[PDB]
Amino acid sequence: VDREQLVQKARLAEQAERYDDMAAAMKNVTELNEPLSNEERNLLSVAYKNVVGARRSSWRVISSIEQKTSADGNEKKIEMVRAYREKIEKELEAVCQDVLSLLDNYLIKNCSETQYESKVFYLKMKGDYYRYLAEVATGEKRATVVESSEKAYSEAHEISKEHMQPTHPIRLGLALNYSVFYYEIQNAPEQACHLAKTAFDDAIAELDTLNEDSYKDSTLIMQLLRDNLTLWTSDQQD
Amino acid sequence: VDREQLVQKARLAEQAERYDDMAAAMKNVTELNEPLSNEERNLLSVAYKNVVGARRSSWRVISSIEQKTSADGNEKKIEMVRAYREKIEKELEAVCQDVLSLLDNYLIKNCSETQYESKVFYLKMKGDYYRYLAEVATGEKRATVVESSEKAYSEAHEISKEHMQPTHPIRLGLALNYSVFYYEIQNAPEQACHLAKTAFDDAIAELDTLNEDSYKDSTLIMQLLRDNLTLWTSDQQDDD
Amino acid sequence: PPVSQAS
Amino acid sequence: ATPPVSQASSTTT
Ligand SMILES: *[C@@H]1O[C@H](CO)[C@@H](O)[C@H](O)[C@H]1NC(C)=O
Ligand SMILES: *[C@@H]1O[C@H](CO)[C@@H](O)[C@H](O)[C@H]1NC(C)=O
Repeated sequence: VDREQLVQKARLAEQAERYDDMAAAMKNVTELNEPLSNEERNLLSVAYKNVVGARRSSWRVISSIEQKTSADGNEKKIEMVRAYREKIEKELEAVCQDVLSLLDNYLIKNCSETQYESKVFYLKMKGDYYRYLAEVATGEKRATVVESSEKAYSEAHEISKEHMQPTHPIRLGLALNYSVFYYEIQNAPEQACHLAKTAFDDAIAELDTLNEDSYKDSTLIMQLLRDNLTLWTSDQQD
Repeated sequence: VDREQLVQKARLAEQAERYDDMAAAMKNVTELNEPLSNEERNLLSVAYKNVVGARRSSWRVISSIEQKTSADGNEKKIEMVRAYREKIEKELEAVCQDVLSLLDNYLIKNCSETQYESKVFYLKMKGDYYRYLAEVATGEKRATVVESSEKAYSEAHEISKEHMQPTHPIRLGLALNYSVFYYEIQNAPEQACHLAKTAFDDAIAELDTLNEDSYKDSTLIMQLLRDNLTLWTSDQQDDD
Repeated sequence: PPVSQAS
Repeated sequence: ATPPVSQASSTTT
């Protein structure tokens, strides 16, 4: 059981665009119950993001095709489209539970109050994956995951405000995704636009507190905060 | 499940970019032992191309890594990289073996003597997947599959040249892939360029025979034939 | 879908 | 490694 052997595999799987093998490798590394480096934190996040991402992209396509052919009124066709949607839903749910378990029982738990950085990053993921569940959930089931996601994002923000500058990529990444949670899931556009702008402007205020490395990586996220504020505002006026 | 729902899953799986499910659906359709339609033939071919294709891409990424890292001189890494390459090879070889079975046991068999269009396609397909095996084989193993790839293309070439118009997309598509077999596997650029140029020249000669139902299909392949001849002739001048 | 980030 | 262009689509309609 060599760790660096497994990490090398996560890299090698990434190059070959085999994210199932990648996620598997990094899950195994996390299970060794030791902290993840900045790189290893990345390899884990990328792997599962790609694995779940493909399911989500697929789910949206199936959902769309269902919304259109439903009005067509072909019974047997709708049955199989809806069934196929359910198949992909369960795959998605299964992957999310896998990450959330890794977070709740290996990563977030074993983060001391000194590693505020990793604390927020994992806390962000926790919100992201509970949010993926909400995107496909219905009934009271949806209500449960929406709250679980909200509770994860909120806590991530509290720790971010207090210990991290607004220009930090992690905090920017959080504000980005957290804002999306309000618009897409909660349908609270103003609270979403508010959070996005507040996070954006707060970075402008302390724009001289930049480091050469995070000077590019952080600003990249800032444009994304603006791109969202562009599309969101344009829909309300209609 | 009804046969029509299978095909509908294939269409859906394609749109959702789930080619593993798409290939599985068309496999079922093939195993019902009825001839495939034109659309169905397209679904089968596209499904397994994407499946096997993902492996080919990965295998090339990994085999490439294997050449860059072999110089470093760390035996722990060289072993595991080689091991991962083997893993992908096994996957690729399994998919090919799966398609080739469908071809020999269901598709090429149920083709009568006046179904030239379907037989050329399946044979052209048979040659393609033995060639995929050749890309990852060595020694006597490579020799065996290459021989099989030749036999598949060669026969398809004869039937298409005799019963199909040069502008026919299936005939064109065969010349394209068959010419690739020459240049990449057999390493016979003269045989490649000749086969492609001719297939292209013959289509221009009888270009008036394009039927409206698939003129766009034939024109597309023709561009590919020329894009190949351009690419190939520029590689010979670097080696010289 | 609005744009997002994980890295 | 260097592949040329290929094709794999039977005419639908
Ligand atoms: C990308 O945006 C989608 C749309 O809301 C979101 O579900 C996803 O979490 C985002 N990506 C990351 C890594 O958060
Ligand atoms: C696509 O092109 C590659 C490389 O030229 C070839 O190996 C492959 O067989 C082609 N696709 C099909 C479906 O034949």
